[PDB]
Amino acid sequence: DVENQGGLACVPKPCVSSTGRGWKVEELRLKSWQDLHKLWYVSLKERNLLLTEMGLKHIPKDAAHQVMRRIPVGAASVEEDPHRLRYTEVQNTLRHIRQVLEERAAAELVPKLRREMLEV
Amino acid sequence: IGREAVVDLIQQSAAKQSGIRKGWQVKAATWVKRVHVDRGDVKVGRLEGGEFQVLPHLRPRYFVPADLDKFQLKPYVEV
Amino acid sequence: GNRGNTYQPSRRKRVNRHGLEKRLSTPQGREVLLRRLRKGRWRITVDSFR
Amino acid sequence: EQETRLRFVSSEWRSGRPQPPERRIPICFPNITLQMMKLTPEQMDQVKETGWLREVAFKTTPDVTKLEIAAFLQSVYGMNVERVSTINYLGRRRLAISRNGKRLWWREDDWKKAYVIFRPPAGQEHLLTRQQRPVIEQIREAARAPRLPPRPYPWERR
Amino acid sequence: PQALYRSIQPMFKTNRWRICRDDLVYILSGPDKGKTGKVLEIIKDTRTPQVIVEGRNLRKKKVKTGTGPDDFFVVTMEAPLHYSQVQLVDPQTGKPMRVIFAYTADGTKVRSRKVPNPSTADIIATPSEEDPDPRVGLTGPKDTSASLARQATYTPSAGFPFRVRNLERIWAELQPDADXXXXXXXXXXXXXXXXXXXXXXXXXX
Amino acid sequence: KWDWKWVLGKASGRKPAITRPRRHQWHYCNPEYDPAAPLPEVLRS
Amino acid sequence: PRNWMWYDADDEREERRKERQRLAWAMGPGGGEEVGAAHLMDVPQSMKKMQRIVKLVRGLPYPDAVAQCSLVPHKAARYMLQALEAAHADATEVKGLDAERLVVGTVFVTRGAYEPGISYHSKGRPGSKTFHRSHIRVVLNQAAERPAPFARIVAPLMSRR
Amino acid sequence: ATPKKKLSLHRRGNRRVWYWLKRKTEVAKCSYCGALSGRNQMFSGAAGNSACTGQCVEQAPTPPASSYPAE
RNA sequence: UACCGUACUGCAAACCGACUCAGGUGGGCUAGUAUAUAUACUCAGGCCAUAGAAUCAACCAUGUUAAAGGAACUCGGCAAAAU
RNA sequence: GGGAUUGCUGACUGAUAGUGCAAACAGUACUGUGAAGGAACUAAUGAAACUGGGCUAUAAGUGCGCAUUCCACCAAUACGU
Ligand SMILES: [Mg+2]
Ligand SMILES: [Mg+2]
Ligand SMILES: [Mg+2]
Ligand SMILES: [Mg+2]
Ligand SMILES: [Mg+2]
Ligand SMILES: [Mg+2]
Ligand SMILES: [Mg+2]
Ligand SMILES: [Mg+2]
Ligand SMILES: [Mg+2]
Ligand SMILES: [Mg+2]
Ligand SMILES: [Mg+2]
Ligand SMILES: [Mg+2]
Ligand SMILES: [Mg+2]
Ligand SMILES: [Mg+2]
Ligand SMILES: [Zn+2]
Repeated sequence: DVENQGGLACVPKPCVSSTGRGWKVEELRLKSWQDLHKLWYVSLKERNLLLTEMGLKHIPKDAAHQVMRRIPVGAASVEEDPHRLRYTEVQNTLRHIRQVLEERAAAELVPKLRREMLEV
Repeated sequence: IGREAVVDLIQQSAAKQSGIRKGWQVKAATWVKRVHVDRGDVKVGRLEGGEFQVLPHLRPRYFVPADLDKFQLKPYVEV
Repeated sequence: GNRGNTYQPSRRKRVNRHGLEKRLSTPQGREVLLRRLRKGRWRITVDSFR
Repeated sequence: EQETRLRFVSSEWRSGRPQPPERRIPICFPNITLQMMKLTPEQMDQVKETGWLREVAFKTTPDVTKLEIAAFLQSVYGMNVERVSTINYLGRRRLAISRNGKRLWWREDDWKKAYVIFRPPAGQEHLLTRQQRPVIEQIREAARAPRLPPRPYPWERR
Repeated sequence: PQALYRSIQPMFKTNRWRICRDDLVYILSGPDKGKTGKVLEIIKDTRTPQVIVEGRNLRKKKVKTGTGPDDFFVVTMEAPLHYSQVQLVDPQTGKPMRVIFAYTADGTKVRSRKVPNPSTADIIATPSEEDPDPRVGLTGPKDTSASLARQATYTPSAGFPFRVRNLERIWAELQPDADXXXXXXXXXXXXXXXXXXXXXXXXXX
Repeated sequence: KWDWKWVLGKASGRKPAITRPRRHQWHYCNPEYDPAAPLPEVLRS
Repeated sequence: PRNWMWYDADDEREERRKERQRLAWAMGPGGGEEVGAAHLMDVPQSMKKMQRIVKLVRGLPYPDAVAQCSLVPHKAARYMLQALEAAHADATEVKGLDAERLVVGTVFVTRGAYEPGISYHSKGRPGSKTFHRSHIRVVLNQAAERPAPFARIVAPLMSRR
Repeated sequence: ATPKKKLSLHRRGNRRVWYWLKRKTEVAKCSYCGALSGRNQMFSGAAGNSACTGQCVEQAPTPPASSYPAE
């Protein structure tokens, strides 16, 4: 079970697991609180895998660390690594899930919202 | 002229020049090894006779879902 | 007696003299901080960090 | 965007002693980050089958607790955590000399390193997997051994 | 050209480009005028737009393999001409010609031949500027299809104040008392429930 | 339980940036440090 | 004569500067006939320290110039040997000049870019410990006759019965 | 104890005559390896000579001797 | 039974003096001849990296010895010697 | 009086000038215990001092990008495209 963060386990073999995109806010507004809860846990475990995998390689993230490591902007073949692109999509997914949850919390009427702002 | 107004203006001035700690912030970051700065942890107890006692209701509990295995939503949406 | 070494370093005295709270404790210290802000200094006090 | 505020040493000295909260809620939607460091390749083969190591070291953020790392690993990854040891690290200083020579200096965000000692899951405990020699002979051999050479200087050729 | 770049007033206020990529063009000025080429890429810069054509403005590029001295390899490469230095070739007389943005029927805007009868057979066709489709190469693991991602799972019909939806499970009722389908057994295993149980069993035995 | 060439100072050790351990850090700077071994009651030098 | 051009402006400026000094070297001081030359840039020595050795090899033939450089313990003599060996390599393999007739007809030392430093005099006064640099230009002409070797070649201690 | 005026280029050149080095009128050259040194100095491989091929010494036969090796 | 400190340096090339500055910098532990933490040699331990190489300059600094005298020197036995 | 947008405004300046700053991070580096002081650095071209050697001894065209006015759709009252 430490294999989950230990490696992609599909990257040592020359195959790409994730060939897709990250979640958007309008799709995430249509999912229930339980579905958002499960997606949040799956996305955080994916975030740990991607951070570990780009920590084994010495590649930056966020595009602000790239200026710190003296790596050139765009023309470096480092922003094009699969783990960095997946990491940016996973951060977008987690940020959008947080935004949807506060929107639903601000969309309430009674003291239930004071409890809705205690689990987010 | 008030004390809170001066601190708020200081923080608004510090909102600019923020991000990955450049310049004077590189030296100022080493204050955490000089004056015992308390980090952003949540306290779980209190000292009574010098022995720390963790209050059991303040221990961390994580409400993980029943199964995240064969759950039909992945972190990635197909294009 | 050789001079030049008037600066004897001490973190307690540095924070207790030129720190934020002694600057805020008095009115003229608060206008000192206000004109530090109006000049545009990046470091407001000797003990500021993040 | 709202970000990290400045803190002041006199302010933390004056408004000191953070109090414990009155109620702790079970944490739905947690915001906690872990990553492994580099493993030896034989440890990587040790993880590839049966998914276990006795000692794994992690990078975290400095706002975490040994209880939080142990609870998170036990809750999410199904491990048995025996003990956690945490080290606070400063960021690395970075130098990125500019178009005019300025010496632009950066500092990475501070991180906490956890040393997590694990425990064999259930019934699989055999994978701890380790003649004699006298310790008097060990010390007597390590006393007649040649000394380590003094460290060469970076300009010195040997 | 001018070497300042930022002093230049930004041109192309309305974004319309008469030259597109992959089309035959005539070089008007420079070391090789009278020659023709196919546009490989247009650099759409508002201040200094360039056009790279097929094998015409050839200058030797010194590609620097990283080294302090004279270790490098040299490759001939098409240097970028200015956007103003090129003009489209009409397919009839081989001379450069001005492209106009004529509107045909259906409200669409096309590129005509600059004639007093701008209609069909004078339109110069413009190719599309995008082809990066990840739709081919989908269905990998850790992905979800669009139809699955657009389920209307959320409904406000439930979620009403339900302080007594506990079901009485040691701490799986604490979360729906603080407002929850099923906690994992491993999560409840993390907060150990056996420190008092061992003392109770030892006292009983 | 100890690597004595390291103890006498004639060999490199695990965590070679320490070079002078306190009472704790003797256990983890030892080159023959086994994680699977149990941890002693006092953790001496 | 270079009908082609470089891609970047920096390389083109450098190449044009190179052709301008190849014009200035021809039909100027000497020039004319085929000449092997070298330019050793940024020697980590002062101009006086290099000029101490350069006054010994001025006008000599090539073998006794190598002899005069190889018979002194100076640090500058090794750099002068490097410059003379580079000039000899250009003259013999890049050009087609005959050996054993090469004369060191032009050698001189020019200034280099300095690295300014600081020295700490007493009573608070500053000083300097500037690190000096220099350049070497060596021109090896070919004479019409093999010249007088100027230093008698004797047998070593090894050549003994 | 202090110069009253600035030294001219001609006066400086005249004063710097002691700093110049005299040329050596003899050199010992090895015909094989082309090495150069004084006639009183060994410049073969035992000394510093990475170009030595051993042809500098043309004869060295000494097989016979008898002694007690102290061990 | 949490949080912070734990590397390295700390009579010093890493602190305070613009410096790799002959200056300034707190507390504690210690073996023998031996007897006091003084003195000479030494234990444990550490060091002989930050200009090197020979040689009979004058002269300068710091000392050893000096025949017969002895403050006669000098503003003043100052400085040395002496107990 | 003061704080921000616009100036088919300038016989204002054009990198030792103009703000202290035209710049990857200027109220910065750096100086000072502190209040406080406070730089240099655009892109090409490459003058002199300086130091070695040598010697002497056709006020035009052609392309692009806009602005003005025509036109035809216009919110139909300042132009909207
Ligand atoms: Mg004193
Ligand atoms: Mg001072
Ligand atoms: Mg600790
Ligand atoms: Mg001392
Ligand atoms: Mg001083
Ligand atoms: Mg000292
Ligand atoms: Mg002694
Ligand atoms: Mg020495
Ligand atoms: Mg006597
Ligand atoms: Mg100025
Ligand atoms: Mg200037
Ligand atoms: Mg001014
Ligand atoms: Mg310039
Ligand atoms: Mg000139
Ligand atoms: Zn030889």
